[PDB]
Amino acid sequence: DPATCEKEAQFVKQELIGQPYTDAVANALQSNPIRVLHPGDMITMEYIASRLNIQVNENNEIISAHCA
Amino acid sequence: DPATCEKEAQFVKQELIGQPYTDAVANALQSNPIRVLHPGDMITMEYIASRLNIQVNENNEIISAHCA
Repeated sequence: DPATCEKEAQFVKQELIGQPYTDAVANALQSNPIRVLHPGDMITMEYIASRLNIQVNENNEIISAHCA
Repeated sequence: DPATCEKEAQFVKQELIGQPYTDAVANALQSNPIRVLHPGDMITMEYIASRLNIQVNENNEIISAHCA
């Protein structure tokens, strides 16, 4: 659901920056699906408005989120 | 800078969805850098808070935007 994903991306970007992406975090998220993006991942550009992307750095710290 | 990026990504998500990404639209954006994401593009993920991504469909119609 694009509506929930956008809300959740906003929340991640506001409240979770710098924290480890954990099973607690994934379970607190109602978006589906969820994809974790890492530095150097090579992916094909698709567009799933309901998909929450959580961007992390090399140490699994959350740095951003967006829906696609 | 990230401030202008997030503002413009918001303007785009809010006002330009479905519109062709024309030179007139592109030239009006002040973000730097700006990257256009086309369907099926293979992208190596590296997060850059200042970069405005304009995602278009196969007809160059805007479907989304995010900073990364």
